[PDB]
Amino acid sequence: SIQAEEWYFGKITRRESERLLLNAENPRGTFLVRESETTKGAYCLSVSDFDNAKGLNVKHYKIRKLDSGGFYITSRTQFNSLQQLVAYYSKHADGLCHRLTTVCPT
Ligand SMILES: O=P(O)(O)[C@H](O)c1cccc2ccccc12
Repeated sequence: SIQAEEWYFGKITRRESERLLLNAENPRGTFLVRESETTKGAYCLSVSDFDNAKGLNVKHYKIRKLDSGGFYITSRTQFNSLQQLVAYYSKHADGLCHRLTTVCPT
């Protein structure tokens, strides 16, 4: 759980996530989950996007974790695990820049 997850990069900075995601070869939705730099207990979901307006770019979303157990970006849409959250957002874009597609290559 989490650390076993290949999309879990653990303790890497926001800048490092952008370095990895800003690769021209990455299609929209390339992603990774990492620790937040300053929000304790929260993780960050970093996602690549692309459009003709900005071109290749990166968005960061905070994944909150309750002691009650749930994981969520928006409190209205919660999951029993980080894994289920990733699987859901791989199917639904909802408010994200793109549905999660491919785990970010190192
Ligand atoms: O700096 P990170 O790691 O991206 C971090 O989780 C973060 C992202 C976006 C806004 C933030 C605001 C406050 C504290 C941390 C924040």
